[PDB]
Amino acid sequence: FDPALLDEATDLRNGAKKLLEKLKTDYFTRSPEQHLKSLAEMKPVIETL
Amino acid sequence: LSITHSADWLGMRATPAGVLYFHIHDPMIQSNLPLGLDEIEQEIFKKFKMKGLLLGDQEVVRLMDTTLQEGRSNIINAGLKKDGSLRSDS
Repeated sequence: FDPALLDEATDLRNGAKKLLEKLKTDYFTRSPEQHLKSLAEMKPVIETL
Repeated sequence: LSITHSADWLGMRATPAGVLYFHIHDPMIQSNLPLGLDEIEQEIFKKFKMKGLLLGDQEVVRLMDTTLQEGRSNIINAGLKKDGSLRSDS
């Protein structure tokens, strides 16, 4: 094999991992219903602002 | 001053345990995960972990955090591993 290439492919795979984890923490740590509930909850404060 | 006068001031000679800072504030928790009330309270609590300097002893850390059995502490910036020794990041 090739230690450089060997250790490089793993970097790419871990890149895919980080991308996915970022996507997850961004949008999918709460249900869409929870997200919408939070959003709706903030409405009176915006109206005051 | 506290150590040098320790014997005279209150009775017996003492040994430097550590110097600790306590951050006085009302912290806001920034969580991406949904937290129950107990978990929130715990995070708020964690925000008050004291920075500073300690004396590396099982006895010293355990005295400062009697809850700590294994792992990291939420009061003092030190920890105990499974082996029991003070962990390096302390």
